[PDB]
Amino acid sequence: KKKEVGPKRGSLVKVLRPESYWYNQVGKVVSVDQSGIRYPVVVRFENQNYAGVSTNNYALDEVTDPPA
Amino acid sequence: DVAGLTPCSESKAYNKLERKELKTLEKRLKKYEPGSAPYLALQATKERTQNRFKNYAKAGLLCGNDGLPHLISDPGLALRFNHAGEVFIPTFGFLYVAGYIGHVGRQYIIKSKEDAKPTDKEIILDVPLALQLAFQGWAWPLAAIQELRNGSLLEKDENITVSPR
Amino acid sequence: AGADRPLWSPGSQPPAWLDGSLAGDYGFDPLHLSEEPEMRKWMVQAELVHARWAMLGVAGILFTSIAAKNGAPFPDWYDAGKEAIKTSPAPLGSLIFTELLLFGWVETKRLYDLRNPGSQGDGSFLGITDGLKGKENGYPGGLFDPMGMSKNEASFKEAKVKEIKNGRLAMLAFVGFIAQHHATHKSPIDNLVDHVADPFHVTFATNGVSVPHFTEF
Amino acid sequence: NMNGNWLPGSQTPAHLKDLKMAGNFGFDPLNLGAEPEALRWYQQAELVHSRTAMMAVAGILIPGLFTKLGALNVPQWYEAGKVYIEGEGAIPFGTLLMSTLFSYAFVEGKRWQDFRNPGSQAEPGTFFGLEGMFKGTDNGYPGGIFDPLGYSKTSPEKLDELKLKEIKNGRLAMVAFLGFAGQYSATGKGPIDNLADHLADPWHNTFAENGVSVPGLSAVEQAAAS
Amino acid sequence: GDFLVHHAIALGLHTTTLILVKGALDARGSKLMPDKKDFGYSFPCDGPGRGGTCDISAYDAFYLAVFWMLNTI
Amino acid sequence: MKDFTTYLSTAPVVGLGWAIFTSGLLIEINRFFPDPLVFSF
Ligand code: CLA
Ligand code: CLA
Ligand code: CLA
Ligand SMILES: CC(/C=C/C=C(C)/C=C/[C@@]12O[C@]1(C)C[C@@H](O)CC2(C)C)=C\C=C\C=C(C)\C=C\C=C(C)\C=C\[C@@]12O[C@]1(C)C[C@@H](O)CC2(C)C
Ligand SMILES: CC(/C=C/C=C(C)/C=C/[C@@]12O[C@]1(C)C[C@@H](O)CC2(C)C)=C\C=C\C=C(C)\C=C\C=C(C)\C=C\[C@@]12O[C@]1(C)C[C@@H](O)CC2(C)C
Ligand SMILES: CCCCCCCCCCCCO[C@H]1O[C@H](CO)[C@@H](O[C@H]2O[C@H](CO)[C@@H](O)[C@H](O)[C@H]2O)[C@H](O)[C@H]1O
Repeated sequence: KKKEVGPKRGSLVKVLRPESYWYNQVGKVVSVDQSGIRYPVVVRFENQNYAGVSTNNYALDEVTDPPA
Repeated sequence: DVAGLTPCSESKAYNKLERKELKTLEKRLKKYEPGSAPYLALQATKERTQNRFKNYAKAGLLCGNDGLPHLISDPGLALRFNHAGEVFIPTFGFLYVAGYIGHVGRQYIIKSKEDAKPTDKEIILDVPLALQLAFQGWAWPLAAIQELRNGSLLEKDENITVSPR
Repeated sequence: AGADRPLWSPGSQPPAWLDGSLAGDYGFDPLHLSEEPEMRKWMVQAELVHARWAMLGVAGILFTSIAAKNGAPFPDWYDAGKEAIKTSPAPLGSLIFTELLLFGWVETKRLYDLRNPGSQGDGSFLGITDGLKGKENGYPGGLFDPMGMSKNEASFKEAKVKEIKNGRLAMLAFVGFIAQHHATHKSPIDNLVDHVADPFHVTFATNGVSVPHFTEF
Repeated sequence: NMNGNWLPGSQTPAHLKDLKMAGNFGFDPLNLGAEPEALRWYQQAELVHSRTAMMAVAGILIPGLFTKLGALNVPQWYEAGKVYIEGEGAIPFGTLLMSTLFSYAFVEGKRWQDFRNPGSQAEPGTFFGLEGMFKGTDNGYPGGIFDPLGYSKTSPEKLDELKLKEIKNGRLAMVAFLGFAGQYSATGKGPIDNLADHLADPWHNTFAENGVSVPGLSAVEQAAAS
Repeated sequence: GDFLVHHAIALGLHTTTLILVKGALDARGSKLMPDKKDFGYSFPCDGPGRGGTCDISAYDAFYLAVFWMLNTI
Repeated sequence: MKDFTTYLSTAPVVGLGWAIFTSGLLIEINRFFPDPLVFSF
């Protein structure tokens, strides 16, 4: 596949998922799956959720560049 | 004479309360020899009571039907009847100190969020930075309104976590 | 000036931050103060100013007490301030704030020379550049050293050692002054002549203080 | 560069280090003038408060010095308004207050408009044809009929020297007026009387001799004198 | 004293209103429970997961506001 | 020392220091100004 399916690894992304804990929050891209799964973008956050985790999987349409 | 309240100097029940407190202080004082530490402590308490009752008078204080002083609340009414220092000026001073505390805390939060692991700086304080921000907050309202002007005081709602609808 | 130097206790291990370079460095620090270099230089400056004021005050107290014993109408070093302001044209209140006013300049210059070495000698104060420049941390020199015997390194080092030793002796002298004036209510020279008059009896155990007497038997 | 250092050995703030500013001494420990526009507003505020200070201080001192010499018979500054209100041909206090407050409103609205947009008062056909000279030169220095003698039309170095002199005497006037208010509230006498008292008896007449300025000092003096 | 007790009454009204509108506005969703509409109006909790989720329904907010209303009246 | 200094840099120690400073300031103000209620001089 040409280029990559998702964003650049290690780049900041903003989560647009409304039901997620990190809605309108900035995280770091750890890995993007090239197989074609539903949520390939792995995002790690500095602030953990109520469950104590800090990493999650998101699709391509729920991640964008952080506004400045 | 506003709100149907007599001044403390011209009041009647204020004098009754003063005499009652002086009378019970003297009744407690008469049980000790004059050359004793409890006698000196009770004399100091009586002097403090007399000074407090004198200083509450000749200051515009008003009391109604019980001798207990009342505080005029509405500014303008307090300004034109020499009652601004009752609550109008104390809230100004409190607003100054509260804005000092809030601005110092905001500056510490912003300056501590820059470095790696800001929670460590939150739970283990940078004492020189805290003391430097402590002595730099004397002009908190000017700085606060200028950050309001340049927009750094407020955060855009797109960058703020929002609960689902 | 280090390594095999006499310590505060024989057989002790000197601290790592006390290498013997400083004057009076006997390796004495149970509480591990002056570990950081900034705190070390702060402690050196504080010890130097406390020492200088200790020897100044002790010399003044000793001079006044010696003159009082000889016959000059000088009061005791304790409660001297009362008769001082009684005879002073300057009343109290104005005197302490005057002292603070002409002390703040020197203290500000000392503090900002300690924080920024050599920053005072930049011509800011009446166009003084060569002077008011700190040769060492707590040793300014320049205008404070009119005669130049501190140019030699060996002379400067031995003078620093002598100054810090006499300063520590002056701290001990001031503490002794306070203690045996609270114990005897007499002049330090009065205590000295009492000790050299009857050494076997007049001591710290016969003043009724220090060693308490309960049963008297 | 900078004219001088208010505190030698101290770190000059970055916004005031390379700033070519008239009367700058790096005295911003609170970092109020970080923004350039905020610095401009603070500069204009300092200029207006300075002109306030010297106008009031001159009006307090020179008539006061003349009355001390005996040439004039005006009262001191803390009762002059009181006697002027009680004059036989006296305009009422409210009328004077609101009239000269409205006049201030006019000049200060003009100042605000020429600050928020420089040179905006030179809009043609606005003020009786005299609006062409209302264009400001720099921040806080309008010029025109504000400088009819043309003393600012000189070399730039002379202009910076004049600005430095103006702001230095201005700051001296601010602390002078603050001292006037403070030591009238403390002593209860005029500034010339306070100067005469300090000259005649410097030790006995000061701020520390009275308990108003420093509370509790009189108690310490009485304890020492006891 | 009348002014003080009236201000206390205002405190009671404002706090009961705060509880009730926190229950009503966060009834269909919240950061802890986004899918609160799918669980109905009166459900006990979601269990000890995510730190603990007891008294998260709007019914429990009402049941606390009953205490606060009782105190106010 | 720097370990001890970071121990004093912890939140409860600086909180205790602030509480001691504020309590002492308010207590000395109330002692040297007995019973202040009305802001007058
Ligand atoms: C013995 C005196 C005393 C004491 C102990 C208190 C104690 C308290 N006050 Mg009170 N207050 C007092 C006198 C006193 N007050 C007086 C005399 C007045 C004037 C009449 C006020 C007016 C006042 C207000 C308006 C508020 C308080 C608040 C508070 C509480 C928290 C303060 C805070 O968050 O920390 C210090 C402050 C901060 C850490 C953050 C800064 C926030 C401040 C309030 C904003 C100041 C700037 C702001 C822009 C000015 C406009 C205010 C706005 C309401 C219009 C605290 C219980 C606050 C509160 O309870 O909130 C729930 C609050 O909002 N007080
Ligand atoms: C200095 C930091 C700081 C600042 C700027 C604010 C500001 C605010 N808070 Mg928050 N708050 C804080 C700390 C702070 N808070 C802490 C530590 C707590 C836990 C006790 C809270 C708990 C809290 C609640 C529960 C609520 C607020 C609310 C508010 C708002 C009302 C203003 C106010 O005074 O509320 C009053 C604030 C308090 C009574 C909290 C005071 C807590 C301590 C006494 C102050 C801490 C100062 C800090 C240690 C200084 C650090 C300096 C550094 C150099 C060490 C405002 C946005 C209210 C809101 O949402 O309004 C819209 C609200 O409901 N806050
Ligand atoms: C929140 C409600 C509230 C309010 C508004 C008050 C207000 C008051 N009470 Mg009450 N009190 C309260 C709650 C409250 N208290 C509670 C909960 C208790 C039980 C613990 C008490 C118990 C109590 C007693 C037993 C007494 C009071 C007293 C007082 C008065 C204190 C005034 C004072 O100290 O002088 C004013 C003090 C200041 C303005 C402090 C100065 C602080 C400023 C910021 C300056 C800072 C100092 C310094 C210059 C800073 C620079 C230097 C620094 C850098 C080191 C005032 C009328 C006393 C009184 O006189 O009653 C009338 C009194 O006898 N109260
Ligand atoms: C004793 C003293 C300091 C002692 C410090 C000690 C033991 C420290 C020990 C340790 O740190 C070590 C080494 C290492 C650490 O690991 C452990 C500890 C334990 C922490 C200072 C005295 C310091 C003494 C001083 C500075 C004295 C100043 C005197 C003046 C100014 C006199 C002024 C007069 O006013 C009077 C009083 C009365 C008038 O009659 C006359 C005049 C002249 C007017
Ligand atoms: C305009 C003015 C006064 C005007 C007074 C007038 C007209 C009074 C009128 C009368 O008297 C007359 C004429 C004559 C009388 O017959 C009648 C009356 C009615 C009595 C004063 C300004 C006075 C202005 C003053 C004193 C300003 C002071 C500012 C300071 C100290 C700022 C300092 C700092 O901002 C820095 C520089 C840097 C920061 O980092 C730190 C801080 C400390 C914040
Ligand atoms: C923490 C900071 C505290 C304040 C700064 C440090 C203390 C400075 C001294 C504060 C006290 C000075 O004292 C000043 O106020 C006292 C307040 O009752 C008043 O005291 C005076 O009048 C009282 C009656 O009103 C009498 O009971 C007192 O015996 C008399 O000395 C005087 O106005 C003045 O003596």
